[PDB]
Amino acid sequence: RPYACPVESCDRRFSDSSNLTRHIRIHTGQKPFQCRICMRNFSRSDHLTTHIRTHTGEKPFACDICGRKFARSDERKRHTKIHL
DNA sequence: AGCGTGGGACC
DNA sequence: TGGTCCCACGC
Ligand SMILES: [Zn+2]
Ligand SMILES: [Zn+2]
Ligand SMILES: [Zn+2]
Repeated sequence: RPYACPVESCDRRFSDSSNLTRHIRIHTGQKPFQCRICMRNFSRSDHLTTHIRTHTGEKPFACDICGRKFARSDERKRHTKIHL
């Protein structure tokens, strides 16, 4: 991996450039995105998008078997396996 | 179940 | 740069 985190004793190498800057926000504690509803700060925009659904109750991901809806894709993925 | 949060890969 | 899905780990 071309990109390396220059923060002391942190051995993380990333391949994508944007992923390095994303990872750097962990060490710097920077949180560029805020939630308009609860005013909480997040390090990432994609986590903010899914966080907002905890307020609005929006669930765009439905299980193909029973039709149960979830706010995030991974929750639906983890759910679908129960029907096995 | 609910959801913060990090990583790969992508546009 | 600035996001934007998919997905895994943690409690
Ligand atoms: Zn680092
Ligand atoms: Zn909020
Ligand atoms: Zn189901």
